[PDB]
Amino acid sequence: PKMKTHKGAKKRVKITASGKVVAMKTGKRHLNWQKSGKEIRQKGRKFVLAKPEAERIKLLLPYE
Amino acid sequence: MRVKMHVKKGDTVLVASGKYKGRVGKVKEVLPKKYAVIVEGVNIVKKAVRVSPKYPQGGFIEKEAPLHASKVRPICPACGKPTRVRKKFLENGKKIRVCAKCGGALD
Amino acid sequence: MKLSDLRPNPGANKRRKRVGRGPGSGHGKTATRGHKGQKSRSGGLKDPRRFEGGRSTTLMRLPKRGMQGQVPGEIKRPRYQGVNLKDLARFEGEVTPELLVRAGLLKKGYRLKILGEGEAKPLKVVAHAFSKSALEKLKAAGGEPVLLE
Amino acid sequence: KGLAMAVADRAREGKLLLVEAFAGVNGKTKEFLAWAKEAGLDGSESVLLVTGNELVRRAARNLPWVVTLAPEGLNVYDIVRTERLVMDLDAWEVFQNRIG
RNA sequence: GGGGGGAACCUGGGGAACUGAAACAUCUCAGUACCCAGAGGAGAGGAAAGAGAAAUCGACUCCCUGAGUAGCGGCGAGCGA
RNA sequence: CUGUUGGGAAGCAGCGCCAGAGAGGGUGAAAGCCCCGUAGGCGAAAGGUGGGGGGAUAGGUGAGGGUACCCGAGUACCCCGUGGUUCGUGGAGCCAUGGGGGAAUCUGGGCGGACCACCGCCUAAGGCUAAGUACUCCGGGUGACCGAUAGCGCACCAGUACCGUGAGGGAAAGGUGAAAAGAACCCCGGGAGGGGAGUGAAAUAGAGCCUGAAACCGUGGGCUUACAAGCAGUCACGGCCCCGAGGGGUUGUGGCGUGCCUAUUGAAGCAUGAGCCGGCGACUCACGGUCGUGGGCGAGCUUAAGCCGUUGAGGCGGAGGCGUAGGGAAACCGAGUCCGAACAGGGCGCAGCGGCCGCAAAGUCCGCGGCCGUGGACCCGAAACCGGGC
RNA sequence: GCUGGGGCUAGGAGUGAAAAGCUAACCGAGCCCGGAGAUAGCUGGUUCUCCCCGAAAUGACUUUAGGGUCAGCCUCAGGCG
RNA sequence: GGAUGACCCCAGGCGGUAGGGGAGCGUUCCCGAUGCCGAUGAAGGCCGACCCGCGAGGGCGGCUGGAGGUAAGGGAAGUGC
RNA sequence: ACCCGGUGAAAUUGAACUGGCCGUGAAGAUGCGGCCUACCCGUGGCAGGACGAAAAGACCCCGUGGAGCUUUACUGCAGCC
Ligand SMILES: [Mg+2]
Ligand SMILES: [Mg+2]
Ligand SMILES: [Mg+2]
Ligand SMILES: [Mg+2]
Ligand SMILES: [Mg+2]
Ligand SMILES: [Mg+2]
Ligand SMILES: [Mg+2]
Ligand SMILES: [Mg+2]
Ligand SMILES: [Mg+2]
Ligand SMILES: [Mg+2]
Ligand SMILES: [Mg+2]
Ligand SMILES: [Mg+2]
Ligand SMILES: [Mg+2]
Ligand SMILES: [Mg+2]
Ligand SMILES: [Mg+2]
Ligand SMILES: [Mg+2]
Ligand SMILES: [Mg+2]
Ligand SMILES: [Mg+2]
Ligand SMILES: [Mg+2]
Ligand SMILES: [Mg+2]
Ligand SMILES: [Mg+2]
Ligand SMILES: [Mg+2]
Ligand SMILES: [Mg+2]
Ligand SMILES: [Mg+2]
Ligand SMILES: [Mg+2]
Ligand SMILES: [Mg+2]
Ligand SMILES: [Mg+2]
Ligand SMILES: [Mg+2]
Ligand SMILES: [Mg+2]
Ligand SMILES: [Mg+2]
Ligand SMILES: [Mg+2]
Ligand SMILES: [Mg+2]
Ligand SMILES: [Mg+2]
Ligand SMILES: [Mg+2]
Ligand SMILES: [Mg+2]
Ligand SMILES: [Mg+2]
Ligand SMILES: [Mg+2]
Ligand SMILES: [Mg+2]
Ligand SMILES: [Mg+2]
Ligand SMILES: [Mg+2]
Ligand SMILES: [Mg+2]
Ligand SMILES: [Mg+2]
Ligand SMILES: [Mg+2]
Ligand SMILES: [Mg+2]
Ligand SMILES: [Mg+2]
Ligand SMILES: [Mg+2]
Ligand SMILES: [Mg+2]
Ligand SMILES: [Mg+2]
Ligand SMILES: [Mg+2]
Ligand SMILES: [Mg+2]
Ligand SMILES: [Mg+2]
Ligand SMILES: [Mg+2]
Ligand SMILES: [Mg+2]
Ligand SMILES: [Mg+2]
Ligand SMILES: [Mg+2]
Ligand SMILES: [Mg+2]
Ligand SMILES: [Mg+2]
Ligand SMILES: [Mg+2]
Ligand SMILES: [Mg+2]
Ligand SMILES: [Mg+2]
Ligand SMILES: [Mg+2]
Ligand SMILES: [Mg+2]
Ligand SMILES: [Mg+2]
Ligand SMILES: [Mg+2]
Ligand SMILES: [Mg+2]
Ligand SMILES: [Mg+2]
Ligand SMILES: [Mg+2]
Ligand SMILES: [Mg+2]
Ligand SMILES: [Mg+2]
Ligand SMILES: [Mg+2]
Ligand SMILES: [Mg+2]
Ligand SMILES: [Mg+2]
Ligand SMILES: [Mg+2]
Ligand SMILES: [Mg+2]
Ligand SMILES: [Mg+2]
Ligand SMILES: [Mg+2]
Ligand SMILES: [Mg+2]
Ligand SMILES: [Mg+2]
Ligand SMILES: [Mg+2]
Ligand SMILES: [Mg+2]
Ligand SMILES: [Mg+2]
Ligand SMILES: [Mg+2]
Ligand SMILES: [Mg+2]
Ligand SMILES: [Mg+2]
Ligand SMILES: [Mg+2]
Ligand SMILES: [Mg+2]
Ligand SMILES: [Mg+2]
Ligand SMILES: [Mg+2]
Ligand SMILES: [Mg+2]
Ligand SMILES: [Mg+2]
Ligand SMILES: [Mg+2]
Ligand SMILES: [Mg+2]
Ligand SMILES: [Mg+2]
Ligand SMILES: [Mg+2]
Ligand SMILES: [Mg+2]
Ligand SMILES: [Mg+2]
Ligand SMILES: [Mg+2]
Ligand SMILES: [Mg+2]
Ligand SMILES: [Mg+2]
Ligand SMILES: [Mg+2]
Ligand SMILES: [Mg+2]
Ligand SMILES: [Mg+2]
Ligand SMILES: [Mg+2]
Ligand SMILES: [Mg+2]
Ligand SMILES: [Mg+2]
Ligand SMILES: [Mg+2]
Ligand SMILES: [Mg+2]
Ligand SMILES: [Mg+2]
Ligand SMILES: [Mg+2]
Ligand SMILES: [Mg+2]
Ligand SMILES: [Mg+2]
Ligand SMILES: [Mg+2]
Ligand SMILES: [Mg+2]
Ligand SMILES: [Mg+2]
Ligand SMILES: [Mg+2]
Ligand SMILES: [Mg+2]
Ligand SMILES: [Mg+2]
Ligand SMILES: [Mg+2]
Ligand SMILES: [Mg+2]
Ligand SMILES: [Mg+2]
Ligand SMILES: [Mg+2]
Ligand SMILES: [Mg+2]
Ligand SMILES: [Mg+2]
Ligand SMILES: [Mg+2]
Ligand SMILES: [Mg+2]
Ligand SMILES: [Mg+2]
Ligand SMILES: [Mg+2]
Ligand SMILES: [Mg+2]
Ligand SMILES: [Mg+2]
Ligand SMILES: [Mg+2]
Ligand SMILES: [Mg+2]
Ligand SMILES: [Mg+2]
Ligand SMILES: [Mg+2]
Ligand SMILES: [Mg+2]
Ligand SMILES: [Mg+2]
Ligand SMILES: [Mg+2]
Ligand SMILES: [Mg+2]
Ligand SMILES: [Mg+2]
Ligand SMILES: [Mg+2]
Ligand SMILES: [Mg+2]
Ligand SMILES: [Mg+2]
Ligand SMILES: [Mg+2]
Ligand SMILES: [Mg+2]
Ligand SMILES: [Mg+2]
Ligand SMILES: [Mg+2]
Ligand SMILES: [Mg+2]
Ligand SMILES: [Mg+2]
Ligand SMILES: [Mg+2]
Ligand SMILES: [Mg+2]
Ligand SMILES: [Mg+2]
Ligand SMILES: [Mg+2]
Ligand SMILES: [Mg+2]
Ligand SMILES: [Mg+2]
Ligand SMILES: [Mg+2]
Ligand SMILES: [Mg+2]
Ligand SMILES: [Mg+2]
Ligand SMILES: [Mg+2]
Ligand SMILES: [Mg+2]
Ligand SMILES: [Mg+2]
Ligand SMILES: [Mg+2]
Ligand SMILES: [Mg+2]
Ligand SMILES: [Mg+2]
Ligand SMILES: [Mg+2]
Ligand SMILES: [Mg+2]
Ligand SMILES: [Mg+2]
Ligand SMILES: [Mg+2]
Ligand SMILES: [Mg+2]
Ligand SMILES: [Mg+2]
Ligand SMILES: [Mg+2]
Ligand SMILES: [Mg+2]
Ligand SMILES: [Mg+2]
Ligand SMILES: [Mg+2]
Ligand SMILES: [Mg+2]
Ligand SMILES: [Mg+2]
Ligand SMILES: [Mg+2]
Ligand SMILES: [Mg+2]
Ligand SMILES: [Mg+2]
Ligand SMILES: [Mg+2]
Ligand SMILES: [Mg+2]
Ligand SMILES: [Mg+2]
Ligand SMILES: [Mg+2]
Ligand SMILES: [Mg+2]
Ligand SMILES: [Mg+2]
Ligand SMILES: [Mg+2]
Ligand SMILES: [Mg+2]
Ligand SMILES: [Mg+2]
Ligand SMILES: [Mg+2]
Ligand SMILES: [Mg+2]
Ligand SMILES: [Mg+2]
Ligand SMILES: [Mg+2]
Ligand SMILES: [Mg+2]
Ligand SMILES: [Mg+2]
Ligand SMILES: [Mg+2]
Ligand SMILES: [Mg+2]
Ligand SMILES: [Mg+2]
Ligand SMILES: [Mg+2]
Ligand SMILES: [Mg+2]
Ligand SMILES: [Mg+2]
Ligand SMILES: [Mg+2]
Ligand SMILES: [Mg+2]
Ligand SMILES: [Mg+2]
Ligand SMILES: [Mg+2]
Ligand SMILES: [Mg+2]
Ligand SMILES: [Mg+2]
Ligand SMILES: [Mg+2]
Ligand SMILES: [Mg+2]
Ligand SMILES: [Mg+2]
Ligand SMILES: [Mg+2]
Ligand SMILES: [Mg+2]
Ligand SMILES: [Mg+2]
Ligand SMILES: [Mg+2]
Ligand SMILES: [Mg+2]
Ligand SMILES: [Mg+2]
Ligand SMILES: [Mg+2]
Ligand SMILES: [Mg+2]
Ligand SMILES: [Mg+2]
Ligand SMILES: [Mg+2]
Ligand SMILES: [Mg+2]
Ligand SMILES: [Mg+2]
Ligand SMILES: [Mg+2]
Ligand SMILES: [Mg+2]
Ligand SMILES: [Mg+2]
Ligand SMILES: [Mg+2]
Ligand SMILES: [Mg+2]
Ligand SMILES: [Mg+2]
Ligand SMILES: [Mg+2]
Ligand SMILES: [Mg+2]
Ligand SMILES: [Mg+2]
Ligand SMILES: [Mg+2]
Ligand SMILES: [Mg+2]
Ligand SMILES: [Mg+2]
Ligand SMILES: [Mg+2]
Ligand SMILES: [Mg+2]
Ligand SMILES: [Mg+2]
Ligand SMILES: [Mg+2]
Ligand SMILES: [Mg+2]
Ligand SMILES: [Mg+2]
Ligand SMILES: [Mg+2]
Ligand SMILES: [Mg+2]
Ligand SMILES: [Mg+2]
Ligand SMILES: [Mg+2]
Ligand SMILES: [Mg+2]
Ligand SMILES: [Mg+2]
Ligand SMILES: [Mg+2]
Ligand SMILES: [Mg+2]
Ligand SMILES: [Mg+2]
Ligand SMILES: [Mg+2]
Ligand SMILES: [Mg+2]
Ligand SMILES: [Mg+2]
Ligand SMILES: [Mg+2]
Ligand SMILES: [Mg+2]
Ligand SMILES: [Mg+2]
Ligand SMILES: [Mg+2]
Ligand SMILES: [Mg+2]
Ligand SMILES: [Mg+2]
Ligand SMILES: [Zn+2]
Repeated sequence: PKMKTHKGAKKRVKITASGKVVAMKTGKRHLNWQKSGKEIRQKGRKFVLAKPEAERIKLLLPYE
Repeated sequence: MRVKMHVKKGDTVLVASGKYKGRVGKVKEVLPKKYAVIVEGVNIVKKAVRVSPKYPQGGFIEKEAPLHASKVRPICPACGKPTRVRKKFLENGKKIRVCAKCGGALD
Repeated sequence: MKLSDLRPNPGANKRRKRVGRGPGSGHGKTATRGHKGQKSRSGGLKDPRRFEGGRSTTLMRLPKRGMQGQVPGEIKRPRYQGVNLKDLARFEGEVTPELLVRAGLLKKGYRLKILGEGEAKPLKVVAHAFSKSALEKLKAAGGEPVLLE
Repeated sequence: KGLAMAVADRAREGKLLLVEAFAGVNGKTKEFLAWAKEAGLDGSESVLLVTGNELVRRAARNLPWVVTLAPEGLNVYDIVRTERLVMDLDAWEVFQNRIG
């Protein structure tokens, strides 16, 4: 049978134009009152995954 | 349905193969089951017999061996040559075996 | 040339790797699997693309993002595929979505929107949308933009 | 391409021959054998005969050294198998259509 | 007229567990295995109180594609038009 | 058809012949022409079938105006509890319905994902309906399917023998020879068995029968061994025996020397497995994916089901899939986009080789290979769990 | 009290002057066939030849500790020099 | 050096478990094959102190055996205990 | 039980050309070292060794293995209100 897309990956992550893997930064889902504005602001950006853990995730999205 | 026999008791046949190749003889018996014939004076074997009321003193008797039917060919009672057999429909309209060299009946 | 002269090129048909076939093969006994452990077993390990030995996975510690949508699912709206001016240089006269369907430039059931990479060529091109730069370039180059809905 | 090259190979070899018609061959094998001789086919070389004329195919078919084809049946394994290619003009036309 | 039989195939009435979730309970296996009732050379379905956006199509069945898409999901494992 | 070899011609030789037939099986060996067949044709009084061809029959058929009679009831509908759908209570519609309440007949009623309005679609609560689809007890055809431990559990008198109270379990076992010509008869023996004779091309083809490997047991022959300390060998030398400046066999003495496998930090190990021999026995296949590779085409590449043709002949089929553009949760914009008040700053994106030709290449298609995913997924092994029966 | 014949009660069920005793020579849950090739991070086994290279037994995290993910160390192909 | 596996000369490397890579041997089957080897003896079996190959093996010869076997080059696996 | 005639098993078994001591060795050696002792082969006997045989330790730990039992463990169900 043809493979199935891992949906929890599809909902968290994106394969960029060159095949990098990008995600929202972790750590401001909550507990934010005592964090700086610098913490919050930076954590609002996307980041790029380390080569190994990124290569694993692309395999779970084989029809993107 | 039934075994095909191009030869029957007792038309005359040439043995065209084996140790008796070229001999001519009458078809003594046809054994469709084994697909073999018995040709008079051909394929003689020596069989031993026990001393009995049939054969007291005993010793041996001579017997004709069965020959594979393919090894035998009917001779045309018209032209006198060994031939393959054809069939022909008459007016009856029964069918008969006929010589392929000339149109002879083979019965 | 005859049948016995038919050959694959060198490299075209390669032999398979056969394990578990004697000492001298270099693949004997354990069949390149090492000693013991889950991996050596028939059935092997859990999907290494995801599983990490029981700790929360890399993937599952990242936050989800954006609209995923609800039943009854996708909302049917008109879709736009862009095609560049440079892609249009091959044609003469008039170009319309169906033409660029045939030439295998635009995918079916998609609305044409002309974009600006390349040059403009004095064509009468008919689309559902143009980019600002494609509009200028094409008007400037003696072409004739034609708008559909 | 395979179909083109297969024929092209036999041409470069001087082994390709196109024929206009098949004389008096009207279904009897001995007729083909006659015609064969007139065209250089003794049967020291195996031939792939390609024609749409059934009666020619039926004549030539039982031969050990002849393989027979209708032109839509032209295929490269059959081309390579045989030492000589023999095609009706009618056939050569349809072979032309399939390669262009 | 009925009864009973028939290798699989079919419909309907009932309907598990191991297992998977590297524990487990929702979930999975799966409406599967199996039990029962009925059909028949097939069975089911079938001439719109339909589709769902085409200002459109036009009974049903079956294959390909749509598509592992849309979605569903301790949004886990997975399930999946 | 003749010759020749041979037990046997179909082998070899010589001279022919058929072919819409040179598929294949047989015949004493290897046969187009000996046999059975094959190509191409022919055939049913009777029974079955008959979707095709013909014919009958049932059944089918107008337009305005008026009337407001009828248009499927414990039904629609609403609420409670559930099931079905991709939908697990979710904004939860739809279809179905166990309980409760309970209509209307076209100015009627259901649906278009809560609901409302607007705009459309459709006609619930009666029934039937070929074909296209599924299966293989049965018959036939064909195999880069097995060949007696294989192939069905069964090639053989097998669901048997045998095991079990029963449900149920469930084997082993094929081959003389071309032809029985299956060995008259005599001899030893109670018989079995054998020795002669005989048959046969062959009898270590004799029925306890093709081939007849190995473990294993025996007879005969060479070499060798009863003061010798051994993972059994090896290296050296010498003696004896065989074959004919060399080899082979044997081994007296001397030197050296801790089985194999598995598992382990480490085994000769007093750690595992193995009596020995023979045969069976473990990394595969399908579909996806990812790298590499051999080729076809290249801003393009490619078809799936199907249809036509073949009967080991290929073609058609462009639906669809991948690629050609990205950024953004999205609206949206687009070689840019997102964040932002920003023309700031950032994230993620954007740009061949030679003389128009060649050459290469994005990409894509197919073959091959490594590895991954889903399947039992390298083979064997649980204790258990569940269903129906006994 | 013992005993013949004829009967009834059985699998989470019977029966038990109670021993988890007995339910067809192994009962803390019978036997048979099926789901089934259950699952086994465990043990055993894994079959021809030659040539080149050639480890690890660490760190992080882990209901993890004799199993894994990534890193470390090995190997092949392409590129750099 | 010759010019690209033609061979020659010179120099260096070549212990090895897990494991990576490379090159080969053989078994069954298909194309080659309406061919070719085969009763003046197929396969298989028993020998050999002979030949070729590093090796897996491949030849050759004698005996057994009595009807099959299958090349160069390629294809495919129920392929080596 | 022994001897003679008759019939004739078994578990086990890597192969065996299977001595003592002091040592050594994965820590208790017929098999390694040094020494000592020892002609070849049986029969009836005895049980100290071959970590003798038999039973993939029944104790212990380990496995995110199972099963029976408990309860103010969790979550359900029958039953009852
Ligand atoms: Mg966050
Ligand atoms: Mg949180
Ligand atoms: Mg937030
Ligand atoms: Mg929030
Ligand atoms: Mg602070
Ligand atoms: Mg601050
Ligand atoms: Mg703050
Ligand atoms: Mg902010
Ligand atoms: Mg896609
Ligand atoms: Mg894409
Ligand atoms: Mg007849
Ligand atoms: Mg003859
Ligand atoms: Mg004669
Ligand atoms: Mg009659
Ligand atoms: Mg291959
Ligand atoms: Mg290799
Ligand atoms: Mg193996
Ligand atoms: Mg090997
Ligand atoms: Mg290797
Ligand atoms: Mg190795
Ligand atoms: Mg292993
Ligand atoms: Mg490996
Ligand atoms: Mg591996
Ligand atoms: Mg292992
Ligand atoms: Mg290890
Ligand atoms: Mg192992
Ligand atoms: Mg280990
Ligand atoms: Mg491992
Ligand atoms: Mg282990
Ligand atoms: Mg295992
Ligand atoms: Mg398994
Ligand atoms: Mg496993
Ligand atoms: Mg944890
Ligand atoms: Mg989406
Ligand atoms: Mg819907
Ligand atoms: Mg103009
Ligand atoms: Mg030929
Ligand atoms: Mg031919
Ligand atoms: Mg009934
Ligand atoms: Mg019935
Ligand atoms: Mg049902
Ligand atoms: Mg019912
Ligand atoms: Mg049900
Ligand atoms: Mg139940
Ligand atoms: Mg469960
Ligand atoms: Mg399972
Ligand atoms: Mg799983
Ligand atoms: Mg589990
Ligand atoms: Mg688990
Ligand atoms: Mg548990
Ligand atoms: Mg469970
Ligand atoms: Mg499962
Ligand atoms: Mg279900
Ligand atoms: Mg059912
Ligand atoms: Mg079933
Ligand atoms: Mg019935
Ligand atoms: Mg049908
Ligand atoms: Mg019906
Ligand atoms: Mg109707
Ligand atoms: Mg699509
Ligand atoms: Mg999720
Ligand atoms: Mg389901
Ligand atoms: Mg003679
Ligand atoms: Mg002759
Ligand atoms: Mg001749
Ligand atoms: Mg033919
Ligand atoms: Mg033939
Ligand atoms: Mg034949
Ligand atoms: Mg014979
Ligand atoms: Mg011949
Ligand atoms: Mg032959
Ligand atoms: Mg023949
Ligand atoms: Mg016919
Ligand atoms: Mg016929
Ligand atoms: Mg009217
Ligand atoms: Mg009314
Ligand atoms: Mg109605
Ligand atoms: Mg009613
Ligand atoms: Mg409603
Ligand atoms: Mg409801
Ligand atoms: Mg539900
Ligand atoms: Mg929800
Ligand atoms: Mg719903
Ligand atoms: Mg509504
Ligand atoms: Mg309702
Ligand atoms: Mg109701
Ligand atoms: Mg109303
Ligand atoms: Mg209305
Ligand atoms: Mg309704
Ligand atoms: Mg609707
Ligand atoms: Mg709506
Ligand atoms: Mg509607
Ligand atoms: Mg019906
Ligand atoms: Mg019809
Ligand atoms: Mg029907
Ligand atoms: Mg039908
Ligand atoms: Mg059949
Ligand atoms: Mg065979
Ligand atoms: Mg057998
Ligand atoms: Mg058998
Ligand atoms: Mg045999
Ligand atoms: Mg049978
Ligand atoms: Mg029997
Ligand atoms: Mg019993
Ligand atoms: Mg019995
Ligand atoms: Mg049983
Ligand atoms: Mg048997
Ligand atoms: Mg025989
Ligand atoms: Mg016989
Ligand atoms: Mg006598
Ligand atoms: Mg006597
Ligand atoms: Mg006797
Ligand atoms: Mg005697
Ligand atoms: Mg005798
Ligand atoms: Mg004689
Ligand atoms: Mg002879
Ligand atoms: Mg012999
Ligand atoms: Mg013999
Ligand atoms: Mg015997
Ligand atoms: Mg024989
Ligand atoms: Mg014998
Ligand atoms: Mg014997
Ligand atoms: Mg022997
Ligand atoms: Mg002796
Ligand atoms: Mg002394
Ligand atoms: Mg001495
Ligand atoms: Mg010593
Ligand atoms: Mg010396
Ligand atoms: Mg010597
Ligand atoms: Mg010597
Ligand atoms: Mg020595
Ligand atoms: Mg040493
Ligand atoms: Mg030793
Ligand atoms: Mg040592
Ligand atoms: Mg060994
Ligand atoms: Mg081993
Ligand atoms: Mg072992
Ligand atoms: Mg161990
Ligand atoms: Mg140990
Ligand atoms: Mg240890
Ligand atoms: Mg030892
Ligand atoms: Mg020992
Ligand atoms: Mg032990
Ligand atoms: Mg041991
Ligand atoms: Mg152990
Ligand atoms: Mg044993
Ligand atoms: Mg032995
Ligand atoms: Mg063995
Ligand atoms: Mg593999
Ligand atoms: Mg590829
Ligand atoms: Mg191409
Ligand atoms: Mg796709
Ligand atoms: Mg920017
Ligand atoms: Mg940039
Ligand atoms: Mg190219
Ligand atoms: Mg390419
Ligand atoms: Mg691949
Ligand atoms: Mg590998
Ligand atoms: Mg991989
Ligand atoms: Mg499976
Ligand atoms: Mg498997
Ligand atoms: Mg696998
Ligand atoms: Mg098992
Ligand atoms: Mg049990
Ligand atoms: Mg339980
Ligand atoms: Mg239970
Ligand atoms: Mg049960
Ligand atoms: Mg039961
Ligand atoms: Mg009484
Ligand atoms: Mg009584
Ligand atoms: Mg009684
Ligand atoms: Mg009683
Ligand atoms: Mg009772
Ligand atoms: Mg009872
Ligand atoms: Mg009862
Ligand atoms: Mg019962
Ligand atoms: Mg029970
Ligand atoms: Mg209980
Ligand atoms: Mg239970
Ligand atoms: Mg109870
Ligand atoms: Mg009592
Ligand atoms: Mg019992
Ligand atoms: Mg008992
Ligand atoms: Mg239990
Ligand atoms: Mg019992
Ligand atoms: Mg059953
Ligand atoms: Mg299952
Ligand atoms: Mg399994
Ligand atoms: Mg388990
Ligand atoms: Mg376990
Ligand atoms: Mg090295
Ligand atoms: Mg460590
Ligand atoms: Mg960590
Ligand atoms: Mg922790
Ligand atoms: Mg560890
Ligand atoms: Mg473990
Ligand atoms: Mg790693
Ligand atoms: Mg390094
Ligand atoms: Mg690497
Ligand atoms: Mg390199
Ligand atoms: Mg050197
Ligand atoms: Mg080197
Ligand atoms: Mg080495
Ligand atoms: Mg290499
Ligand atoms: Mg082999
Ligand atoms: Mg090979
Ligand atoms: Mg075959
Ligand atoms: Mg052939
Ligand atoms: Mg042949
Ligand atoms: Mg010859
Ligand atoms: Mg002979
Ligand atoms: Mg001979
Ligand atoms: Mg052979
Ligand atoms: Mg063979
Ligand atoms: Mg040899
Ligand atoms: Mg031989
Ligand atoms: Mg033959
Ligand atoms: Mg071959
Ligand atoms: Mg070959
Ligand atoms: Mg080929
Ligand atoms: Mg195998
Ligand atoms: Mg005495
Ligand atoms: Mg005695
Ligand atoms: Mg020894
Ligand atoms: Mg001794
Ligand atoms: Mg010590
Ligand atoms: Mg001690
Ligand atoms: Mg020891
Ligand atoms: Mg000691
Ligand atoms: Mg000693
Ligand atoms: Mg020693
Ligand atoms: Mg030493
Ligand atoms: Mg000693
Ligand atoms: Mg001493
Ligand atoms: Mg004694
Ligand atoms: Mg003792
Ligand atoms: Mg004792
Ligand atoms: Mg004693
Ligand atoms: Mg002792
Ligand atoms: Mg000892
Ligand atoms: Mg002891
Ligand atoms: Mg022991
Ligand atoms: Mg005992
Ligand atoms: Mg015991
Ligand atoms: Mg065990
Ligand atoms: Mg144990
Ligand atoms: Mg035990
Ligand atoms: Mg234990
Ligand atoms: Mg312990
Ligand atoms: Mg425990
Ligand atoms: Mg736990
Ligand atoms: Mg654990
Ligand atoms: Mg447990
Ligand atoms: Mg339990
Ligand atoms: Mg009560
Ligand atoms: Zn005549």
